[PDB]
Amino acid sequence: GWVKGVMIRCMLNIWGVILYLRLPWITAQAGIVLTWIIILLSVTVTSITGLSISAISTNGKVKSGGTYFLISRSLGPELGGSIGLIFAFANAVGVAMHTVGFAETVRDLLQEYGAPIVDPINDIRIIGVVSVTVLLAISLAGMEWESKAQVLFFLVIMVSFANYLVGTLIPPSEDKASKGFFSYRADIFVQNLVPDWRGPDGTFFGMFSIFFPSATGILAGANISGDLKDPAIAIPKGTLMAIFWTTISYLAISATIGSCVVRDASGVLNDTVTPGWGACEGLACSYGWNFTECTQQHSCHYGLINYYQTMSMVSGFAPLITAGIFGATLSSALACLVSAAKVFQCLCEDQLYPLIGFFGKGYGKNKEPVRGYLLAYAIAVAFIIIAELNTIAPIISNFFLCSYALINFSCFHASITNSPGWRPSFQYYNKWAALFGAIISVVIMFLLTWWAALIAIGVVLFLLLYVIY
Amino acid sequence: GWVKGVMIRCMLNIWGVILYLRLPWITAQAGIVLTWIIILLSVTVTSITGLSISAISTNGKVKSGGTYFLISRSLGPELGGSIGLIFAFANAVGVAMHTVGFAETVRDLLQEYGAPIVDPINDIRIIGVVSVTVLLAISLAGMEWESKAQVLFFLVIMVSFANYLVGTLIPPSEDKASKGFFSYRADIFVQNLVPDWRGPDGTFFGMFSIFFPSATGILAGANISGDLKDPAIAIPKGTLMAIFWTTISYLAISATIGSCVVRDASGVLNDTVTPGWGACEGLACSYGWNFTECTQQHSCHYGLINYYQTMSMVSGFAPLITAGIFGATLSSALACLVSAAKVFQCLCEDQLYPLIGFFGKGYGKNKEPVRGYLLAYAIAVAFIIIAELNTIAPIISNFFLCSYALINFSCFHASITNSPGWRPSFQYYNKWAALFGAIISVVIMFLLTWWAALIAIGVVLFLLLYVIY
Ligand SMILES: CCCCCCCC/C=C/CCCCCCCC(=O)O[C@@H](COC(=O)CCCCCCCCCCCCCCC)COP(=O)([O-])OCC[N+](C)(C)C
Ligand SMILES: CCCCCCCC/C=C/CCCCCCCC(=O)O[C@@H](COC(=O)CCCCCCCCCCCCCCC)COP(=O)([O-])OCC[N+](C)(C)C
Ligand SMILES: CCCCCCCC/C=C\CCCCCCCC(=O)O[C@@H](COC(=O)CCCCCCCCCCCCCCC)COP(=O)([O-])OCC[N+](C)(C)C
Ligand SMILES: CCCCCCCC/C=C\CCCCCCCC(=O)O[C@@H](COC(=O)CCCCCCCCCCCCCCC)COP(=O)([O-])OCC[N+](C)(C)C
Ligand SMILES: CCCCCCCC/C=C\CCCCCCCC(=O)O[C@@H](COC(=O)CCCCCCCCCCCCCCC)COP(=O)([O-])OCC[N+](C)(C)C
Ligand SMILES: CCCCCCCC/C=C\CCCCCCCC(=O)O[C@@H](COC(=O)CCCCCCCCCCCCCCC)COP(=O)([O-])OCC[N+](C)(C)C
Ligand SMILES: CCCCCCCC/C=C\CCCCCCCC(=O)O[C@@H](COC(=O)CCCCCCCCCCCCCCC)COP(=O)([O-])OCC[N+](C)(C)C
Ligand SMILES: CC(C)CCC[C@@H](C)[C@H]1CC[C@H]2[C@@H]3CC=C4C[C@@H](OC(=O)CCC(=O)O)CC[C@]4(C)[C@H]3CC[C@]12C
Ligand SMILES: CC(C)CCC[C@@H](C)[C@H]1CC[C@H]2[C@@H]3CC=C4C[C@@H](OC(=O)CCC(=O)O)CC[C@]4(C)[C@H]3CC[C@]12C
Ligand SMILES: CCCCCCCCCCCCCCCCCCOC[C@@H](O)COP(=O)(O)OCC[N+](C)(C)C
Ligand SMILES: CCCCCCCCCCCCCCCCCCOC[C@@H](O)COP(=O)(O)OCC[N+](C)(C)C
Ligand SMILES: CCCCCCCCCCCCCCCCCCOC[C@@H](O)COP(=O)(O)OCC[N+](C)(C)C
Ligand SMILES: CCCCCCCCCCCCCCCCCCOC[C@@H](O)COP(=O)(O)OCC[N+](C)(C)C
Ligand SMILES: *[C@@H]1O[C@H](CO)[C@@H](O[C@@H]2O[C@H](CO)[C@@H](O)[C@H](O)[C@H]2NC(C)=O)[C@H](O)[C@H]1NC(C)=O
Ligand SMILES: *[C@@H]1O[C@H](CO)[C@@H](O[C@@H]2O[C@H](CO)[C@@H](O)[C@H](O)[C@H]2NC(C)=O)[C@H](O)[C@H]1NC(C)=O
Ligand SMILES: [Cl-]
Ligand SMILES: [Cl-]
Ligand SMILES: [Cl-]
Ligand SMILES: [Cl-]
Ligand code: NA
Ligand code: NA
Ligand code: NA
Ligand code: NA
Repeated sequence: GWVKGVMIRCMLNIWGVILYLRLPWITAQAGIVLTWIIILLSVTVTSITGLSISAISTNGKVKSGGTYFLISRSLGPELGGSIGLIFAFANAVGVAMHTVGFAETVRDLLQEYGAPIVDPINDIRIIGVVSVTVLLAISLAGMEWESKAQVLFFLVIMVSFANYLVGTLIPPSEDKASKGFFSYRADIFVQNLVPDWRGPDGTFFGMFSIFFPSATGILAGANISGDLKDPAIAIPKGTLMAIFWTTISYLAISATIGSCVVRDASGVLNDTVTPGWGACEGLACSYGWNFTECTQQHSCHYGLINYYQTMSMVSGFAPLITAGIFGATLSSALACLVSAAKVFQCLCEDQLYPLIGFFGKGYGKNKEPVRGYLLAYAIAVAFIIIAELNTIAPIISNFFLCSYALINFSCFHASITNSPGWRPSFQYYNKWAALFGAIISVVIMFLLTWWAALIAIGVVLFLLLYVIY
Repeated sequence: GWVKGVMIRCMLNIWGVILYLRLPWITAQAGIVLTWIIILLSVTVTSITGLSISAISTNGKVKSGGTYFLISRSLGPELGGSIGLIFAFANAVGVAMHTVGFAETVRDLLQEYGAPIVDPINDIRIIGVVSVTVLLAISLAGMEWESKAQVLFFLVIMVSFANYLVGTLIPPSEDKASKGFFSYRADIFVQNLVPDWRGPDGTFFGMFSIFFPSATGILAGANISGDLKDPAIAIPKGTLMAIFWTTISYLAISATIGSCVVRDASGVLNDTVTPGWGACEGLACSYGWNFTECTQQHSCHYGLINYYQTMSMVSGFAPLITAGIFGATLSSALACLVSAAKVFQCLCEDQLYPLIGFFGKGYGKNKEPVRGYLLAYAIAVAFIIIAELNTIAPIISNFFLCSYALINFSCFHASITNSPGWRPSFQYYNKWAALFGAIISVVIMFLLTWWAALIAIGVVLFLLLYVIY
């Protein structure tokens, strides 16, 4: 069908690490208004790309084809090959991002039980490489039950959302109030409406580059093609509904975490305001909490802007949100891993590039891209060695923005030149909308960082001109 | 011929304002080694572009001449039309830069002799507007004295160079020693071999963006291909010889000004060393001068890094170098203005763009582009309103780097796709050298500043795709 076929597995790929780990932090540094602006600006790009993908899907009656097959048969081989290569690399790095998020969650779990391995960052590296190896092992042999693991992942994420909302509704406990979360309060909402840039990554585009991986994952709907009853109707509805619902979830979580947790807090339970005259400051002082020492000293360990795991603390039952993080990360990383490998294998089936034709060999009876799986695993491990979401996320934002700009401009190019095999039937496709989407995607790509955007653009130009020549 | 027709024409357009006003200051902030590296890196781009230009001039046989005509007939309507518009805009801004340099020289002359008009920056604006109006009046009516003007300008620049080199060897007087000039000394050479990096523009690429317009002007030989004797053998040798000799002049001036003047000095003549047990701190102490007061407070008025007219101070007779600055700036500004107007008119006569076609008609009997002259004058005035050379220069570096990258990549594209017309006979043209030149030009363009490079590439892509579609 369309619901479970497209929208449920597009949500599972869109929801990932930044939903649970960095969205509260983005809402802390930027304002609620600025976080909403970031979310809507990412969703504009992803929705224009979704319209382009819907136009691609409703083009002809292409059967049994992945993302690369659809794009390269509806559009030209010159643009299709570059789109496939950039998309495969972006998914390979997204594997590293989601594995790093899962490893960070496991490392925090280990720390809370007081059993760390070596040290914060190296523990993340070890857990991430072990996780990604287990992910590769599952992807190679044992993916038959991923059709039933999808329901478990979706139900786990739903339970995590419900638990977070229920815990947010609960009035504060002493420990939670000490950690910064009191409750829905107008004063905290007004305080968090305005930006507060507090680090090296504190900037509007610095937070856009970290958030934007939250919006990617719409092309996961494209590679379903061939397992759908009616792609021309299933693909657009599923993709656009998933984009809309994940956008609603991001906005709701941002506006609800910005209205109940203060930016600065100290995990010390003694900071409860002592009776007397006092010189206590801060918004929390009105709720009996004197977090004055850490706020001025800039040595706070908790709060929205300091604690990277505030959704877990706020929720009524912390392990449920940890399970939700595990489900979201292991769904998104697996989807990216088995998307990059399949796109790369299909691309290597087409003798379009000189050196990448070795990775196009299948293994077993399902012709699975074992060589592509190993290359994606190697790239994922290499980017995992970084072991920092705030550094890996800007790379993935750059490469997914490049892929989306490429898709939008390729659709525009096919429309404006009146390509022989480009007669999309999607009602809401406009070539000028696609051009606007590609232009804004490139502008944002250069705005996040200029050198990586230039590298991606140069790679795209090299591939496109090589196929042209 | 090739000497006066081509090489001297390219000489007078390459030699400009940065040679007299900012090269000693670039040598002060970046040191002699990095200034030479900047000069050689700019000359690499300009010589690789000159090889492509020489290949264009030897391709087929064109009798009418003109930069845009040659490039478009040898390379195609799309690439040729993009080049003929970016180059025209770059030449229009070059008029603003050279007029601003002339206005700055006149403002300094007014300050030293007489009284200023309104304000040191507003005086630059007023003098620049008046001088560019006079240049426009000369261009519209009175363009028959050009051979005499070329001879006078070349002779005055030769006299300025000779007088500077003669006064540099002269042992320093009390005033010159106070201002920081101590003839030739190894200690000053060693001290100035290393960077200083003061001010907001202290940067390797910040200095490259200001120096680079000193290397542009290599397209003056191709402008008169029709009016030559044998372009296929005159344009290449003339362009390459002009590039080589101007490179030699820049390297020599940088090396001798680095080894003569200290970075920090005070115009006060009382700053001679007192005969006692003092606390003298600078290198000039060994030469008998005490510049500690301003050097420690960063309030020195003179020196290599503080005085923009130290080249005139060092020389034997300042008025000769003032005349040399006037000649160089006026020759370069006139060449840029007439080249922009003539390229724009020829581009507009070929109906490749919708609205520019209005600036395509000539006036009088020789069909001068009066509308093109007025548009170039308007752009020049708009950029003159910015009365800072260090602000206009990075813009011209960006646009001339874009033009040179476009020419190089257009030649490479015509070579690789085996274009029909494209059959260059130049012995030293290689398509891979052109590709390297285009790539490094784009990389440098983005390294100077990323947003202006992005705007230039966006305009280039817009024009190219408009002609393609
Ligand atoms: C893309 C962005 C930069 C990054 C580039 C990354 C790649 C760089 C490396 C490139 C060299 C690639 C290998 C060449 C050697 C192997 C042969 C081969 O590949 O086939 C062909 C090359 O293949 C191509 O077409 C490459 C095209 C690169 C385009 C780069 C454009 C940069 C524009 C920047 C400015 C844009 C405009 C700016 C305007 C302001 C060559 O075939 P051949 O050998 O000629 O055939 C026989 C002839 N011969 C043997 C006698 C010679
Ligand atoms: C690697 C990942 C990223 C890849 C993509 C990277 C970005 C690539 C972006 C490329 C953008 C290229 C835009 C120009 C070329 C297409 C439009 C055009 O001008 O041709 C058209 C002329 O149209 C006009 O000239 C009138 C003005 C409207 C169109 C141009 C607006 C955008 C201008 C530039 C703005 C962007 C400047 C910066 C970007 C260059 C020809 O067709 P038409 O006559 O319009 O026909 C109308 C048909 N209709 C009647 C059905 C409507
Ligand atoms: C979904 C669309 C995208 C956007 C959605 C964004 C939606 C949310 C956006 C913003 C919510 C944030 C604004 C309200 C918070 C600040 C104001 C406030 O509430 O203050 C009051 C509490 O309010 C309550 O008791 C309940 C409030 C929230 C109920 C649940 C929120 C929706 C949860 C469902 C998830 C969302 C729905 C999804 C459902 C599918 C308390 O005020 P005070 O300061 O204590 O009073 C002062 C008195 N004193 C001074 C005397 C002490
Ligand atoms: C096959 C083709 C491509 C593959 C090539 C791979 C090349 C591999 C090379 C490098 C790969 C690794 C990059 C460096 C990692 C740097 C990390 C870093 O911190 O950088 C820092 C700087 O860094 C730079 O600014 C330099 C950027 C390098 C140029 C990229 C060349 C490739 C373009 C391809 C061709 C294009 C053609 C275009 C066509 C239209 C960021 O710092 P900043 O912000 O500058 O700091 C200023 C601070 N301030 C302002 C506050 C004072
Ligand atoms: C084709 C050209 C290729 C080259 C281009 C670049 C060429 C120019 C490049 C470099 C030349 C300039 C830099 C080196 C010399 C100054 C630095 C120095 O070392 O000071 C020393 C040398 O000083 C002199 O040599 C003075 C006499 C010649 C000065 C230069 C004349 C013009 C050179 C260009 C003419 C035009 C060239 C082009 C014509 C077309 C003096 O120091 P000292 O204190 O006396 O030493 C005492 C040491 N002790 C105290 C320990 C005992
Ligand atoms: C393909 C060819 C056509 C298209 C080309 C691509 C289009 C764009 C082409 C060129 C634009 C490139 C960027 C320009 C702005 C740079 C920033 C700047 O210098 O601001 C200056 C504004 O100076 C003033 O005081 C007001 C006068 C500004 C006149 C120029 C405005 C642009 C108009 C003509 C351009 C459009 C002409 C369009 C013609 C069709 C002030 O300087 P600052 O940086 O703020 O401060 C620096 C420190 N400082 C204070 C000491 C100085
Ligand atoms: C057809 C038309 C196309 C052209 C449209 C014209 C648009 C005209 C819009 C603006 C022109 C006028 C001047 C703009 C700003 C000047 C002021 C300034 O100093 O900016 C500041 C930066 O901020 C930016 O980065 C601006 C970036 C957006 C401009 C590029 C968008 C246009 C791209 C085109 C589309 C391409 C798609 C194609 C790619 C393949 C300078 O800051 P910095 O120092 O440099 O940054 C670091 C500063 N720091 C010191 C704090 C660290
Ligand atoms: C980063 C941001 C600034 C991106 C900017 C995108 C623009 C370059 C695009 C977006 C929508 C485009 C427009 C969409 C619709 C049209 C109408 C079109 O005219 C038609 O022939 C059909 C419509 C009509 O009848 O006018 C001409 C192109 C134009 C103006 C397009 C010009 C280019 C626009 C403004
Ligand atoms: C001093 C340095 C730092 C200046 C900048 C480097 C250039 C001098 C280099 C960089 C890339 C080089 C080019 C890269 C590739 C080629 C292809 C090469 O092709 C051939 O050999 C063609 C003849 C044949 O072998 O059949 C000729 C040299 C050339 C143009 C190179 C010439 C020298 C270039 C421009
Ligand atoms: C906050 C910073 C960003 C602010 C943007 C605000 C929020 C945007 C969130 C994204 C929504 C953007 C979606 C894309 C909108 C532009 C895209 C608009 O949709 C394209 C339109 O073409 C669709 O309509 P058609 O082209 O066919 O014409 C209509 C067909 N009917 C109606 C005749 C049947
Ligand atoms: C703030 C915490 C974030 C939580 C806020 C946002 C809520 C998260 C977003 C989740 C929104 C919900 C997504 C789930 C899908 C909603 C959107 C549903 O999509 C359309 C359905 O009608 C299709 O479903 P079915 O054909 O299965 O019919 C269902 C009815 N029967 C068949 C079972 C009887
Ligand atoms: C100080 C560092 C300097 C860096 C600058 C280097 C600058 C560029 C190289 C410089 C000097 C050039 C040396 C001499 C001038 C070129 C001299 C070589 O060119 C002779 C030209 O007339 C024509 O080239 P050809 O003679 O090979 O053939 C012409 C075309 N037809 C007849 C076959 C059709
Ligand atoms: C096949 C193509 C492959 C790539 C080819 C070449 C790649 C090598 C290029 C990298 C060399 C550059 C290394 C970067 C050096 C350190 C890079 C340090 O970054 C500084 C520059 O990005 C910016 O300089 P500015 O911002 O000062 O310029 C003027 C703007 N202001 C003054 C107004 C602020
Ligand atoms: C709340 O706690 C803060 C912690 O800084 C108190 O601030 C300090 O108070 C003591 C005096 O009793 C001294 O350390 C200084 O007066 C303050 N130092 C700093 C670092 O601010 C504050 O007095 C407390 N206010 C109450 C009682 O609510
Ligand atoms: C070189 O100049 C410095 C700076 O003026 C002199 O050092 C100062 O000497 C006078 C008188 O002793 C006082 O202003 C201070 O004691 C010194 N420092 C400053 C910052 O002024 C130094 O004496 C001079 N050396 C000479 C003339 O040989
Ligand atoms: Cl995510
Ligand atoms: Cl995606
Ligand atoms: Cl110059
Ligand atoms: Cl030039
Ligand atoms: Na995602
Ligand atoms: Na997920
Ligand atoms: Na010049
Ligand atoms: Na000149």
